Amino acid sequence: DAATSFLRAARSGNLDKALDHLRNGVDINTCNQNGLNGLHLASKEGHVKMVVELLHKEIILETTTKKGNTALHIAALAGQDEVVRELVNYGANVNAQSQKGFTPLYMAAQENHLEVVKFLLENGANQNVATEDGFTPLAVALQQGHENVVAHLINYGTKGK
Amino acid sequence: SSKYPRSVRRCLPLWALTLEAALILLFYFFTHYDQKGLVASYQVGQDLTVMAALGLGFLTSNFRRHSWSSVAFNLFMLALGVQWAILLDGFLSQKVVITLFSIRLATMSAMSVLISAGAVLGKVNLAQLVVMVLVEVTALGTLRMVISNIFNTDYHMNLRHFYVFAAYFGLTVAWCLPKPQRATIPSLSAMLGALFLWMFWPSVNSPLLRSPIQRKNAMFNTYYALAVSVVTAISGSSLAHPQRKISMTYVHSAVLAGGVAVGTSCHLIPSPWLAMVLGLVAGLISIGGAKCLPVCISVMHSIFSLLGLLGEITYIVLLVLHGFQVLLSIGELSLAIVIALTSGLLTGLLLNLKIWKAPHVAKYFDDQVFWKFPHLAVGF
Amino acid sequence: MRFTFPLMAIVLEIAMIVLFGLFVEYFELYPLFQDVHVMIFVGFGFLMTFLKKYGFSSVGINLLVAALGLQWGTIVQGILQSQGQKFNIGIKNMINADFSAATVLISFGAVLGKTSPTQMLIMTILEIVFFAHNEYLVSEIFKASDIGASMTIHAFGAYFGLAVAGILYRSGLRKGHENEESAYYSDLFAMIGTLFLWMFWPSFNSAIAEPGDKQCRAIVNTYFSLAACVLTAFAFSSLVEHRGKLNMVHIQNATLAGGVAVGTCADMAIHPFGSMIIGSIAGMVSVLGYKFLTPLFTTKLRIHDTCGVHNLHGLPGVVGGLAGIVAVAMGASNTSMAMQAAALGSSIGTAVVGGLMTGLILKLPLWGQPSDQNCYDDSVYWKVPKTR
Amino acid sequence: ALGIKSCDFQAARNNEEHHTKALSSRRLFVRRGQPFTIILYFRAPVRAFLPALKKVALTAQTGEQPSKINRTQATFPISSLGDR
Repeated sequence: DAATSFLRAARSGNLDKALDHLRNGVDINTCNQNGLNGLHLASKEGHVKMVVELLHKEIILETTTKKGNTALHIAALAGQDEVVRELVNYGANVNAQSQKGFTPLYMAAQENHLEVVKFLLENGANQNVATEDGFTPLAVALQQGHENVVAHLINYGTKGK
Repeated sequence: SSKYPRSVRRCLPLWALTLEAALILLFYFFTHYDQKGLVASYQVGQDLTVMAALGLGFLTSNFRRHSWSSVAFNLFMLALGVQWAILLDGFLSQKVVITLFSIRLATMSAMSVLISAGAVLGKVNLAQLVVMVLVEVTALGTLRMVISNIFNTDYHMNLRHFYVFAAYFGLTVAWCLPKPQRATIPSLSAMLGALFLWMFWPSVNSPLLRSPIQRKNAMFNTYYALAVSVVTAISGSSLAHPQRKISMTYVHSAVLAGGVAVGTSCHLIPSPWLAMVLGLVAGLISIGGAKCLPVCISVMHSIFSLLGLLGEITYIVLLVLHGFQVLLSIGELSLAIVIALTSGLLTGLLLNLKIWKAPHVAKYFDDQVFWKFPHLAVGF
Repeated sequence: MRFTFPLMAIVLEIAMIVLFGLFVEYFELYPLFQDVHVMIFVGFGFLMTFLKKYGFSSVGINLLVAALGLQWGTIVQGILQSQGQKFNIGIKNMINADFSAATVLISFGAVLGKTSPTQMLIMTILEIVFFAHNEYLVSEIFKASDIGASMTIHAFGAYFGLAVAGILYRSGLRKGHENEESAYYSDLFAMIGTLFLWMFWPSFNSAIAEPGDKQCRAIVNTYFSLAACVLTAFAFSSLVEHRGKLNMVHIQNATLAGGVAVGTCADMAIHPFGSMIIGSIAGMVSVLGYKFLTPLFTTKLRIHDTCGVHNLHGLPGVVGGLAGIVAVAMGASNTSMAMQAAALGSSIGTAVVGGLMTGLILKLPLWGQPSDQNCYDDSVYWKVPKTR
Repeated sequence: ALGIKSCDFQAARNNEEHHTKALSSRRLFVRRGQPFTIILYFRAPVRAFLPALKKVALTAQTGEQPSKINRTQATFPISSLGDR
């Protein structure tokens, strides 16, 4: 009940209720049946203040879900530019790979999130990391028609971090 | 909020299956079945079906990455709309007897929704389109019933207002949506759809006409009016384009100009030259609309609205030759516009509800929102 | 040998000319014939163009197979109806020849991408012989009602193709193939065939219907069956897919299952509510077949079906036969129960046996069959442009 | 059930934090853009914290005719979601 209420508050962005559960003793690393903790749920919904507050209370930043997605993966797939920036500012691994081999750059590129793609490239995301299918962020954006993303990935090339 | 689309794996199947089960139950409780020209009569409704599924289905497939959704959602909308229109035209014009003429009329009612949906396609999911189909068919039937009660005309013959009703309904629904492109192969497929609409539009202008000479003259006038419009469109597209080139997108909408212009008066025009004059004037107004309307969301639906209004106006002008009837017909037109606007507003506020899980404004005009593609990360 | 295909095409055409000279002599049904014609050549052919590198072969071999098929089916069906005597050609002969072409195209959908055009000519000849014999048996010996041919065309074509594809099994293709994948514009082109089939199916089920009440019911029942089938197929595609995304494979094919499953009961008094029930069940069954039975057939039963014709034509055709039996049970038709059941069983069994023999003939390495790596590729038999 | 007993503005500690301690140790002098701490005292214990937090708001006014248009009057709630 307490952990479920905390996760619901994290998903809804109710920072005050979530801060109360942690005072009362709800472990910050609790996750739902899908392996998503409070940081994942806040990153999905763009709740930057909740993300910052949870990072301050020592949540594990590189905790993966049952699909192997980190909080940066979820923020990139959801296109939350400010949450992506905040996660990277606190030391999120931009080159993390999920179970199927997806990187945050791949999730941002397949979803036509140009700002997230540009930010992840400027932070040293290696666009040569392929999935288990052999697909790159460039290859998925070509298939999905994401031309603004295809341009930025080719024009950046390897400016690195 | 999260730009990644919310899962509709419980909303869409439940919604569609409930709709189909309700339609089956209503057909059981209220509909009943029961010669020489069976095939001839079937041909008109078949032409309307081709113009609905193929014509309007592919006409809006010109989007670089929404062609799948345009075609398939048009098919779904037609399939739902014909059944619901059968039931509703049964309820508001009387048990419901299913003839080929009633299926033809239900197809016309569904085509109204298919024309309206072009203003909102690329900005809505399937559930919102279901709501639009239901409410728009209901509004068109209510408009026809109100006209039949006030002006003492036949309920089925009131379906002549469908061009202007569809145009203004689509404009209002698109205006109520949250605020926000082409490719060669989708443009060619859209040309296929536009060509089928243009070749069979003489069937749109005479499904409701019983007298054989009236249908003959209506098809004659529509055919010649459509011929002049194609020439005015391809020829005048260059003038109404900043780089002085012909626009495929403009042509796709403007070929239908003469057909829309003479739609309500094709059976009344006595000589082909007058139909050709109306087609030429409609083409010129289409050129002017292309050159002016973007200055003052979809430009093609705006010019279609102007063309439908012009068609009603030229019906008013021609009906006098063939002043109380002027006032009555102006009143009928204004009642049609008022009801179309009000029902479009109601549909627009219904579509804005959070429960429909509408695509994010950043995710408009994109098939990946609704369809399965390979090599994509799925879920969280 | 590169000359096997032109030699067989020329020899078959000369045989067709001679047979027409030996057996053949010389308007209200012509529009319905043209609807069926559009279904045969635009519908199936562009329906099969979903493969990214097999569109040329799909549409072209569709045209070639159906063009040979209408001639050969004309000859065989006319000989059967005339008991070896000379016969005249009307609009009904052309419609029935197009129906034989439809059966062969349904079987082609099972072996698409793994067979040569020469194999397709051979399969056309043999399959039309078997189909015409089974259809004569159903129409004249059993005298069963199959006006939309859920059994004689759709179930027969599907299980004939499945038997052929089972005999022509390749071990290297069981796990998949890199060419066996759709493209975006390829699925857009497949929608053309889907839409034309959906639009013109009421003429398919009513072309040779008895004029009057039966022909009208065939048209009305087919229309409402397809209307219900579209909604149920859309609903079940989302339900079997992650996050409820639609699959173009389902919306291209399962949307047409209502036309197949209503064929036996098309002309019968089942009512527009009953036709919609049949269409909904057909759409559901077709979607479930694509998602769960096609992998089971490919991996476990070693039966690879390229276009999923078992889910569009086989299972809905069987459902249509069972619907005919049930409609006979509740007085919707005056035809016997046992004759409808015998028609279903004979169609399925004859399809399987003829497909076995035809596939055994097609397995001889004389027809230029493609290699495992070269399956689902136009370049084996076509000159392909450099750009898409 | 949320009656205020007194409010401690903590002038000494805040003035030390805001480089204002030379001005006073009793009057609160604060520099704009920097947080300062006050203690709110209730007459009775607060049973449920979250509804009580939902029930309170703070207002800051300066001048004789404070208004939101002049930026001389501001109303803000007490929450972790406030704009720092």
